[PDB]
Amino acid sequence: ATPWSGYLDDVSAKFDTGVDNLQTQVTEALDKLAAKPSDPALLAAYQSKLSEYNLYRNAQSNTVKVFKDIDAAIIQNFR
Amino acid sequence: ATPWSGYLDDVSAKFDTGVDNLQTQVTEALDKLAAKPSDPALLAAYQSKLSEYNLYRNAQSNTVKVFKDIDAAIIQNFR
Amino acid sequence: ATPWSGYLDDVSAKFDTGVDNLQTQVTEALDKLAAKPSDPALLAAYQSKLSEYNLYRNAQSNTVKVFKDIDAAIIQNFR
Amino acid sequence: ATPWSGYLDDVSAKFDTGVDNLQTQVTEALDKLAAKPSDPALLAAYQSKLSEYNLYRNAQSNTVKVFKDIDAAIIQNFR
Amino acid sequence: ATPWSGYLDDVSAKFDTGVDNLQTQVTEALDKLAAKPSDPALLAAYQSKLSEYNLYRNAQSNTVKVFKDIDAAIIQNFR
Amino acid sequence: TPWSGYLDDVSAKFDTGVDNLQTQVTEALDKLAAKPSDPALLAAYQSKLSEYNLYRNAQSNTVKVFKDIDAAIIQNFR
Amino acid sequence: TPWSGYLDDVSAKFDTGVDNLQTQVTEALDKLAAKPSDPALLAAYQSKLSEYNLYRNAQSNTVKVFKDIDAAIIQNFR
Amino acid sequence: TPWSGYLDDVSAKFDTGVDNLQTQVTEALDKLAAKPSDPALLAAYQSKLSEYNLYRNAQSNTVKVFKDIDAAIIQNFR
Amino acid sequence: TPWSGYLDDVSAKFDTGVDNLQTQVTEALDKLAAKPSDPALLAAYQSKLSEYNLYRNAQSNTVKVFKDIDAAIIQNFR
Amino acid sequence: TPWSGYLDDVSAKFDTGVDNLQTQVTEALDKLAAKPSDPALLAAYQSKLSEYNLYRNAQSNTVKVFKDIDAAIIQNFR
Amino acid sequence: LWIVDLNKSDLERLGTSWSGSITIGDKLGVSLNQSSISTLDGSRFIAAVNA
Amino acid sequence: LWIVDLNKSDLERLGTSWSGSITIGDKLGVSLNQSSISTLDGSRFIAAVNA
Repeated sequence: ATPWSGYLDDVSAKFDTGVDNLQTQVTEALDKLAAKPSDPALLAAYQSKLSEYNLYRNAQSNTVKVFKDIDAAIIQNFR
Repeated sequence: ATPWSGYLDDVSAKFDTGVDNLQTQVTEALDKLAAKPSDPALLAAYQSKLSEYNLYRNAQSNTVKVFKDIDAAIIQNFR
Repeated sequence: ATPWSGYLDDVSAKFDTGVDNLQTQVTEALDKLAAKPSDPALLAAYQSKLSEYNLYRNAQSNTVKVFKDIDAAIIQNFR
Repeated sequence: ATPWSGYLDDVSAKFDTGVDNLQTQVTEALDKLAAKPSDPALLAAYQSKLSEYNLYRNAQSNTVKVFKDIDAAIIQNFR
Repeated sequence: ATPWSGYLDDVSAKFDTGVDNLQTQVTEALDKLAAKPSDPALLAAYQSKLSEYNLYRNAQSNTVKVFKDIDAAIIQNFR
Repeated sequence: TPWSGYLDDVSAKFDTGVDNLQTQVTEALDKLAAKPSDPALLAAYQSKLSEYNLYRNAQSNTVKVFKDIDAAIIQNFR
Repeated sequence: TPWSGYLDDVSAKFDTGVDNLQTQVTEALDKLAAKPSDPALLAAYQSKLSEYNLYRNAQSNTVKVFKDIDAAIIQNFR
Repeated sequence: TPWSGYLDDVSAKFDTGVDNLQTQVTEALDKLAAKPSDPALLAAYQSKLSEYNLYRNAQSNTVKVFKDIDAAIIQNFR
Repeated sequence: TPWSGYLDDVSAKFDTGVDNLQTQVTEALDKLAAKPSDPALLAAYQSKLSEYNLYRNAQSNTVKVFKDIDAAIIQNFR
Repeated sequence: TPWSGYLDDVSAKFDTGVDNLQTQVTEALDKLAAKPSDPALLAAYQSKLSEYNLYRNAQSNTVKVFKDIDAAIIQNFR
Repeated sequence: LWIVDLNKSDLERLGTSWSGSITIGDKLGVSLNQSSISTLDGSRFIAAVNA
Repeated sequence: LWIVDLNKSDLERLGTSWSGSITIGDKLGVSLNQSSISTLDGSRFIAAVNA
């Protein structure tokens, strides 16, 4: 029933459970900023949140790929 | 059903539904002012409206670009 | 074929069609004033007309320039 | 006979049928913007559509190659 | 049918036939303006026209670059 | 021997469109220098010098805009 | 041609498939070289040169794929 | 050694397309520097300098794009 | 004797072009300050100052243009 | 002498090419810092520093192109 | 070997095309054979001629 | 080995072409053998001659 998770899944989950709340903070920020785009107090916050989101997603992906290639290289030597 | 819309579409449209009527108010004021160009009460209105419209369209396009880059960086790692 | 026109030249035309006859009035006043330069009835009239025409052209050119800058800022983000 | 279609064909076609009409939306929005290149509304629309289309074609072509590389790896062991 | 054309030629020609005659309109309005450089009607015309020609050529060249990028990304995956 | 591009062509269109101002402004200055207190020559030279000021201002900006539009295309070749 | 293998047939499909692009790009280059500052000539050459680039890439990758298929079959005669 | 590859040829076409610009650009500079405050010399120089700028930019980008077409073919020889 | 580049050459062309203006300005300011209220001295000084301004301004804008053409070429060695 | 490679020789050709710039650029700074508001000093420093910029960028880019030629040949010894 | 080619051709084009736009007061207007009304006073027509 | 080549050629172009435009009464534009809009709002004709 519950998902089988491998190892890469555990690695990704460390990031997902690392940024506890950012996933929703970003959306709320956007909603209010879009409601009143001309407020520099809203803008100054949204800029930070969006940048943190970008870095988070990027690091997560790059990490997963490295583990993939280590595993692939070990498996090749079985033959 | 409704014309297919993706994530970027649903982000862009958020701004449009945020600024409920600005798209009309700008043309309204523009016509009123063009009717009598030398009226300070009209000029002081249209300055504000046009400034708001500029900031809105600008911040919209920048945010859509950032969300394109975040995706392309992930897709590249599939291979 | 109809003479093709864009957005910016239609916003430009809005002012020309907003001021119904100012363009001709400005010449008529000059004509009669030049006919009798020392007549104070004519002088205050021509002062009014010319002061009107000057604001007309200024507001026109500035509005066009702002609507150009808003488009160039979006077209840059296509890359 | 009905046109033969394999597993890679299947995987590829899932994207085409997943994006209901994008494939034509991006043609219409082009014919419009081309008819009136200087309207910000048309620009702001086309930026979104063209982004979504670019991401769709990349995710498709990478996924097909990832599958081809598994099949080619298994067939090598029949020897 | 035409001497030859790829898909990019077509995307270009869509602009060249979308702005029906702007090329000649701009080419001649200059020949008016140069012969009497100090008429405000002639100036306001030429301003409005050259802004259109600018934006036209700009968005034209950007669209071609984006389609070239999308094609290169797929051809690269054949091998 | 001579070589001319699109930008210098665009300048030449102005140079040929002001048939003689280039000389008229030079002469009116000499006349005024001969007798500065004549209000006739004063009104003449005011007219000419303003026409020359506009002719030059518009010429340069036009050229500059057509440079920018080309640079923005050559940037996309790569 | 004196002799043409399957790979040659594949390459020739591309060559005969694009009518005249080979010369079109050549002519466009000389035109643009005559007036490097005309926007129309620039916008033309950008297109032709992009098209040419994609043509050569698609051409060269296919030949390789077909080479590897044959090499794999030939190997199993042993 | 009058040896000139395809890239050399592609570049030479521009050199021979702008016959005299190469020196006109220096003539104008020298006569401007002789009297910097003259509108006729300023207006001439602007129009020449800009043409020379766009000339060198188109020249170098074309060369690079051809190099990137060749290298992608030579890679497939293996 | 000391090493000089192309931008140095282009700079020095102006220094040698306006042969003495640096000295003429240094003199005219001294003889003016010696009697600030002679209108012939004021009228002399105004020209030298305006000439110096236009001189230095053209000098620097030229250098910046030639710098950026070269940085644009060097960017493509990769 | 210490061991020096082919890339070292290439690198050093630049340094020995610009005999004195390496120090001219420093003296210019030491002088300009004394009176930051002397236009004769500023006009000189702008030139020296632009030259230095172009020198270092050409140097690094050249070195990298030769590194990638050698690496590409060494790859095929296997 | 004798190779022979022979070719003849004739063509002709003639006549007129018409389109326009008419405006009655502000409230009313009509477009004839054209996608939109010319935002214009009175009437305008065009008669393209080919011969 | 003797190799011989000979060529003759004779050529002739001569005549005229035409196009133009009028405007009447701010009602009618007319254009002949132009794909243009007749943009001038005033009568123009353009001959072309070669010989």
